[PDB]
Amino acid sequence: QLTAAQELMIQQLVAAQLQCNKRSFSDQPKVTPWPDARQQRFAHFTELAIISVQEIVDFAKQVPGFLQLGREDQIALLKASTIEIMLLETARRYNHETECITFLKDFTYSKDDFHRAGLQVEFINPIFEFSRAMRRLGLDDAEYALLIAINIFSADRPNVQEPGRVEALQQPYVEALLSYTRIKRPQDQLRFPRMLMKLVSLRTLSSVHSEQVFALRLQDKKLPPLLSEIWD
Amino acid sequence: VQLTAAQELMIQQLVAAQLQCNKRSFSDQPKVTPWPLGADPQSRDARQQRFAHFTELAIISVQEIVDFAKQVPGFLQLGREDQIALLKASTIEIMLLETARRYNHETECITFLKDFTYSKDDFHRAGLQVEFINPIFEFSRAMRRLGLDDAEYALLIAINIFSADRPNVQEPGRVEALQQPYVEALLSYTRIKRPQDQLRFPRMLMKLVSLRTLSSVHSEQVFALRKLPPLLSEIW
Ligand SMILES: CC(C)(O)c1cn(-c2ccc(-c3cccc(S(C)(=O)=O)c3)cc2)c(C(C)(C)c2ccccc2Cl)n1
Ligand SMILES: CC(C)(O)c1cn(-c2ccc(-c3cccc(S(C)(=O)=O)c3)cc2)c(C(C)(C)c2ccccc2Cl)n1
Repeated sequence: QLTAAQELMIQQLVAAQLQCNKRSFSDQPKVTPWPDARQQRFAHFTELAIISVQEIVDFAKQVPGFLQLGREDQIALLKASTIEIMLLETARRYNHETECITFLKDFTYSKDDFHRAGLQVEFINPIFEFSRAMRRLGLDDAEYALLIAINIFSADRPNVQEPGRVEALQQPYVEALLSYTRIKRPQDQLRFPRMLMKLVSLRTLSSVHSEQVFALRLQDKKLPPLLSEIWD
Repeated sequence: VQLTAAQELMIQQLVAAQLQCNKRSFSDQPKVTPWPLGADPQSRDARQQRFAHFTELAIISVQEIVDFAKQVPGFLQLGREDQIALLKASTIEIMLLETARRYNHETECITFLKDFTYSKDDFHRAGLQVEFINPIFEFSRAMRRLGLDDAEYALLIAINIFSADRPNVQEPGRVEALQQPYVEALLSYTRIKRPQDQLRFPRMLMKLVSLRTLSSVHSEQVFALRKLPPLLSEIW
């Protein structure tokens, strides 16, 4: 059974996830409308990424223990995980019946909509493959929030000054996930390792993204200062 | 809490295959270019000999990796194209895992084959990069603190071979299916090895995560090359 201390920690994760998502709903009319059609779509996805960076920063701040790390390590952790949390979050917002992704909470996008924005098949295909594989695991809101916390507290990230402290903070989240999964599916048991293995997939996805970041140097419109920095 | 007969025989099979692979490679010990000793410490010929020797040790590793894989239950069940795709993508991760297994924390030296022993500086003196030499040593030190045995390494290697997400895999569903008995067997083995820990298993599995980043950084593209970011600092 789950420990009361573990439940508290999870309750805080789910509340922060719900608060940050809700905070971004009001941005729906503020984003450039979906239809040069290609450029407008590219600028639309760009604005959506900017908002996602905000939610991630805002959520991480609410993760128990994140605020006790040094300021330099906090930023270093957030720099390397932003792409991976965006991917994790994309998967949570993926519907396999319609085969579509819900951004904000009304805005629906299909595989072809990303292709029509000038994004390469080299990157869009793995995104949808990852979303489908995540869907089969049947994660709930708590399981994603836990997985995102584990991802944030990665000690091997570049420019991390106190990796021992980062690693020690990841421990309760892995523990809570182990406990949470054992109660939800007592007869599976392979489900928990299958979740952790998705963190391995995320490493490759981030690496594929860094190679696809090259294709963006070709189009005349440059990425906003924020996005251009986090990704290159 | 005891291993199943299917688990015990597989682990034995895996450790047996791991042994005969290393065994066969020791025959090549006098065949490879000798490690230069007594030369001028600034010698070009010596640095080129050191380099050609490490190149040869890597060539032996590859053949050993292929021989071991062919003996992993289910690997030969896959199509030849997936077998190649899986081995192309995992070779470097297996080399690194195998290096950590051969690392000694008392001497701080790595044993290639079973006689040759090299320190951090020995890799530097062969002109190997050091962007990559330091990460090799720190991965080896991290793996030592997990205190893995030969069974746990063979199991982690099998789990690594069967990754559905590798480039050019045509049947990822089957690859992912074949990974499961090795994940199961590792869970049971760690459960019996350290019944009070329970975190040792997820920590082990987590080393595949950092291992995936180590591999990407070794083969990173010149067009994809990557202080505090000012804009992200402003958002806090
Ligand atoms: C290169 C370019 C145009 O600037 C760009 C931006 N994005 C993008 C990145 C992240 C997101 C996103 C992820 C999670 C949630 C949200 S949201 C709108 O707060 O619900 C948006 C949306 C789009 C993306 C794509 C679509 C490729 C992407 C989607 C999912 C995850 C990562 C990336 Cl890079 N490309
Ligand atoms: C490209 C270059 C310069 O020829 C090269 C080769 N290697 C290398 C690769 C693999 C190995 C190796 C790993 C495990 C076992 C063995 S063995 C069969 O016991 O000699 C060799 C040794 C050296 C390496 C280094 C030393 C950097 C390396 C070490 C460990 C893992 C990978 C690599 Cl690339 N660089």
